[PDB]
Amino acid sequence: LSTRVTLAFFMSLVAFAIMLGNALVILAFVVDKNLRHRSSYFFLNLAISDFFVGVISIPLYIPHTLFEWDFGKEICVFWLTTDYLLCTASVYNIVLISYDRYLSVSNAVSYRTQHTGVLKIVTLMVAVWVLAFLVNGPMILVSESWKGSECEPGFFSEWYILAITSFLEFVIPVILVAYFNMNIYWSLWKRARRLAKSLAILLGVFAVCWAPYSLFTIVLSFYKSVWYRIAFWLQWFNSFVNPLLYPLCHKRFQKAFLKIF
Amino acid sequence: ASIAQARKLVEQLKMEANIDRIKVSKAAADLMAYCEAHAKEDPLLTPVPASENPFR
Amino acid sequence: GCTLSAEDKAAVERSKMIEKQLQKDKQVYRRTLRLLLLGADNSGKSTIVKQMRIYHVTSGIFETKFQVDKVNFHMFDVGAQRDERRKWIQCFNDVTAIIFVVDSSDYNRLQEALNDFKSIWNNRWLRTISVILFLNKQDLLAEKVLAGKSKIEDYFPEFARYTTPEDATPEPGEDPRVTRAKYFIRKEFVDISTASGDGRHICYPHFTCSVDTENARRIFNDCKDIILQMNLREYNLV
Amino acid sequence: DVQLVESGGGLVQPGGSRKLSCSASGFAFSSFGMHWVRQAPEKGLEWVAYISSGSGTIYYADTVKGRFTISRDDPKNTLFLQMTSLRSEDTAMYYCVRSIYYYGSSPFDFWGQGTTLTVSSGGSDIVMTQATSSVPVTPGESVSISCRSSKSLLHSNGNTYLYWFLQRPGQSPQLLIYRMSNLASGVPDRFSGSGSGTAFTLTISRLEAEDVGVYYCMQHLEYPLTFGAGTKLEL
Amino acid sequence: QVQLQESGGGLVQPGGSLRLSCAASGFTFSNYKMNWVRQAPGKGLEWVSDISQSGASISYTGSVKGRFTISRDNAKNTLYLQMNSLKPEDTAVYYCARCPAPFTRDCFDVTSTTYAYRGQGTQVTVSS
Amino acid sequence: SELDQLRQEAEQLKNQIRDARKACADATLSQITNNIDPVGRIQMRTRRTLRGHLAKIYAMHWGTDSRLLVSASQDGKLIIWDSYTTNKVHAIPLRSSWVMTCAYAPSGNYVACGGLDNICSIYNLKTREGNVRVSRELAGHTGYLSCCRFLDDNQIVTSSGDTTCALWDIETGQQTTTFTGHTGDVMSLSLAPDTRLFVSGACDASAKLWDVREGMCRQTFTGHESDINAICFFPNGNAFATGSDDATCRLFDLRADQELMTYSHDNIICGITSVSFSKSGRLLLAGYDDFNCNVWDALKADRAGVLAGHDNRVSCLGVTDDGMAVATGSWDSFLKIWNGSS
Ligand SMILES: CC(C)CCC[C@@H](C)[C@H]1CC[C@H]2[C@@H]3CC=C4C[C@@H](O)CC[C@]4(C)[C@H]3CC[C@]12C
Ligand SMILES: CC(C)CCC[C@@H](C)[C@H]1CC[C@H]2[C@@H]3CC=C4C[C@@H](O)CC[C@]4(C)[C@H]3CC[C@]12C
Ligand SMILES: N=C(N)SCCc1cnc[nH]1
Repeated sequence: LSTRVTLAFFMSLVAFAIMLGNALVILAFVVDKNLRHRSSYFFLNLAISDFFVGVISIPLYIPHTLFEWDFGKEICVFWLTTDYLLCTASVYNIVLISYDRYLSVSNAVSYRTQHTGVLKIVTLMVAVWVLAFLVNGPMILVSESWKGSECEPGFFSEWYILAITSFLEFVIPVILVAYFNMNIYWSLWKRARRLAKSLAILLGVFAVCWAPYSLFTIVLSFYKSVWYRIAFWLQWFNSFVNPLLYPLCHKRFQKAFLKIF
Repeated sequence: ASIAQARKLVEQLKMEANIDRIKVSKAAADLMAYCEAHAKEDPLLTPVPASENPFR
Repeated sequence: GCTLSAEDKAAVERSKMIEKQLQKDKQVYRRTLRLLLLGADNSGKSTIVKQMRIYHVTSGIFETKFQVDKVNFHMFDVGAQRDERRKWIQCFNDVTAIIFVVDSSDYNRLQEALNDFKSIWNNRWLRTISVILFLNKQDLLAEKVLAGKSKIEDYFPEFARYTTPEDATPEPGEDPRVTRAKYFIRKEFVDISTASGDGRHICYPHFTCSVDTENARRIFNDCKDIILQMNLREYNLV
Repeated sequence: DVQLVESGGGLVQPGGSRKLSCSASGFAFSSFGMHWVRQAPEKGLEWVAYISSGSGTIYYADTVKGRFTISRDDPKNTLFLQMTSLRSEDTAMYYCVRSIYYYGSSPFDFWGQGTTLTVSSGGSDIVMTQATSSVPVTPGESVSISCRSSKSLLHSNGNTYLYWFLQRPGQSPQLLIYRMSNLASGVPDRFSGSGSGTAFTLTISRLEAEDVGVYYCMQHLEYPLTFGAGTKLEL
Repeated sequence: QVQLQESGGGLVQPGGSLRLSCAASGFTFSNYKMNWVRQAPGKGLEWVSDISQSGASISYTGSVKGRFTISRDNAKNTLYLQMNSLKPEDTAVYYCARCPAPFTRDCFDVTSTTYAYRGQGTQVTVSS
Repeated sequence: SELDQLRQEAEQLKNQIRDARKACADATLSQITNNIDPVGRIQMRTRRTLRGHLAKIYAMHWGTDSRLLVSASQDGKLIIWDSYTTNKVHAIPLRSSWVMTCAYAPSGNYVACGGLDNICSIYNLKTREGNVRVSRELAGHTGYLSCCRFLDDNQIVTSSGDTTCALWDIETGQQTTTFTGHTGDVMSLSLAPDTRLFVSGACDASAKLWDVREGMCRQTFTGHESDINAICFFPNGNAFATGSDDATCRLFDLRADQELMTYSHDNIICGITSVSFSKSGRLLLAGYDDFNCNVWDALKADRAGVLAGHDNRVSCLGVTDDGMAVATGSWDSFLKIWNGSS
């Protein structure tokens, strides 16, 4: 079908854009060798999460929904685990970057002179990945053991589990990021349009991209369509917007991009 | 104390004014006769093959 | 691993053990903040460094180490060098800040200090280093302007057309003449500071007496602000 | 000046345990890898153990592996060898040896004094042969000592790893030549070393009366350092 | 090679006028900001006036502002100082100084003693 | 008076010297080198990068064996590198962290360093105790040390920012000879191949040729317009090259006693900080403050190549005695070895 072919082409182009942006971010990180600061490490972690999103989630999703080919049951479980792990890892990396900026602004002499860490960075990456998995993975496995025909987690029938998972994975990150950004803005104004606009945009992109799907699934669980699919895709679109917002707006990474290109 | 410095400068000028000088043609020809006589012994000019490079 | 002899591997091990100590030295290098002290014959910088190292514990460079709120400052004062600063001032292009001391009560040699400040501000290698400007001898200046034949108008003709602004905020008990002279002198340097700053460059002007205790806190706060703006610049915030 | 003093030797029954110590004074003990080398009562030198500069690399001879253990106390400048299950073949004199490794260093330069120990009642080794075990010499005449290994000692670095040592009667060995051609500090210019991969020669030109002793030939090409039989020069 | 030769300047009554000239050779006149400095009798070197490469930026020392004017001829390679309404404290040895490097705003060591790029000076005596 | 007459006599002597120099200018060097083949394009690729120092690398010096190298950085450290394997042979902390110069003894037993401390420190690399120990401190100059060059294990020439060079006796620590001709900070010095003469460039646009054995200036060369930061002898010892704040290098001859060629371009407006010749003496390697390095054809003055691999100003530049590699240091705490490709 022509319309199905065009739709698959557009989704493949979106996946290619995500993969390409994250590939340039990672390539700059490897090539420059001056991006060994903790901020560059966290930017690399975020880029890796978004790259794996673009390289695994969408390409496997192209046939399942457009050119019908039922992958199976175990493949559905693996796809769900990978997708949820990567999305939550990206969100937690965003939270960690916001916290690091809050540290850099709140205390400066300590963030420049006293603080030091090499094992801290690897432990933090492992911790954010572990929390990202532990939020959803085991519960998704239990839910898929519970179930039905549609490739879904299967826990959408019960609204308590959805409420708990969404509350943690969205409310805690959004509150923390808003708190950090508002602290930065208010403590820099107390001691400016561009700064406030940038912080508001950084918070708003995350909120707009991650709220509607969770709210819609909670509403449907407590008591598929044309709006549900858009809510599904916005979470993925955040994964394309993140490379240009967080890394490319940092001096070291943009200097590396200017030099390499 | 400018008298002493002036005397020293004048004496140095007399010392430098008694030097024999060759023509620029001869000096230029001599610098060439050195540059294109050790040309093959310059690894930074017509370099050596990769099997003879200490650095690689 | 392979193609390495028995001694060729112990050489690598020794090199790695050297890198270990280099990594340890990097930490102590990053912990301390390095400052460059500058002034003239009558600045009084010697008095401030003595009275600041005492209470806050022919060589070519003198070093002074002090500590405020558990942060370490290492300050360098030049000495036994000659009168041409073209080629040795390029060494201090990565210091945290340039402390610059000016004798305020000397009208004859105030344009000399202004020209020194201009040359320091506009230097290519000191083009991104902030300046902590101390204006010493406020007591001598006070007794000089309060009553005497010395007038700032004979050297700077625009003083007679200068009135202290509405937001003067003078110290209590100051004669309006003294405070007007003080902010005129400070503005004489702030004009140069703001004429070519264009970011990454801020002057911090202070009024210091002969023996003032709160001189380490002033430098500590100024360095706090300087490092904070470095952090803001690296994240494209401000 | 530089001094290494060994202690802890004595008489032990078979199957016992004994610890030897090497105390170093007069040099930076923490910058040198350290070796324990034992010489049988009359059967030449034999390498025992090696510990690195930062104690990160440790090697044992297969004869003593599993029984002996080499350790290092850097603040106290001491080197330890703990021997467990002493056989009757472990009776020997033990020496503690420095070795510093960088581009142009001189390993095995200074040897310890040695402590004696008496006990009452392999596949891939570079075998090195010193066929001439006795040479009669007179002062003023040149002498030549020959050495030969199994595997070639020339590496891709262009470096040939052969060491010539001299043990005088009643004295600890002394490094004469390192890497088959270089002359150790304090060695008179009479000594020379010349070899081609597998066959090596030590030449003494103006032989004096202080050069009588046993000459030993060692390879540092691989990990189990191997010594020669030892050529004896006597009047 | 580098030479800065000043001319003009002599005995003059108070309130008079003078024109100091400085002919430059050995370098490119158009790439260097140039200064007029002064040494009073028994006093240190003092910076009087400054003019940029093109001449858009002109600066004085304040104590002589409004009475002195510094001019720059890049084709004739000359530096001029017009001195009007002289005072008894304007008598001094005047030097024509060049900044050490081209294409720079800062000018280090201009008023130092034994400075390399400076003229021998012209004496001006404002005496009745 | 006496001073005026002395000044007029000095100007007369200047005119006489200028006329004598002009009389022997039969033809320019560029006319004589007008039919030889151009060198082409010297494309040099990076081979090794050495990443030990924590601050600005201010000086370096190759070893005479063409394999070891020394480097000083203003964190207060002096590192000896094995260039072939990028290993670190020695790492020496210094009492003063303001160091502007380096030296490597031709014997190889000693190193030297100095800076804003007005002291030249000599360190003994080959110690029986396994350390690197401060052999000597020479404390005569009243200005910062700009350069230093060994003659043998017991002799060294230093230049200071007080208009003075000095030949020392390392065993006694006393100035054997003093050279007091310059009127500005001496920035560099290069020893003649036979080490019987040397040259010094200073911050007065003049270079001077001194005789070490008798301690008097032989000739003075004044062609530049600003301070000279670098100097190096031609491989045959009968010429030298100078780099200055104006974006021009210049070639001077000791026999014709005048400047021979100028190396400059309109796009280059920064200052040169380091010069060197290749082994044959046909390539002039000039380091610039625009983070680059330029390979000039020393004959024909044509620009042959660019070495653009540094993220900050290039401060030090040296060439292997074999002529096989070029080591360039920079203010970004990195040092890079460059070699050609066949
Ligand atoms: C599918 C899930 C389990 C993936 C697991 C997380 C992966 C992507 C993370 C976790 C820890 C991370 C590593 C942590 C530290 C380093 C060292 C650094 O010098 C290069 C990157 C590297 C090597 C990271 C690569 C990415 C990494 C391996
Ligand atoms: C289900 C929820 C609770 C999972 C965790 C999400 C939030 C709370 C996580 C994600 C990233 C985390 C941060 C990552 C790194 C650091 C730095 C460390 O020195 C202190 C903890 C701190 C500041 C963590 C606090 C908790 C944190 C903000
Ligand atoms: N990619 C989609 N729109 S569905 C699952 C997304 C997700 C939600 N919490 C973790 N991951």
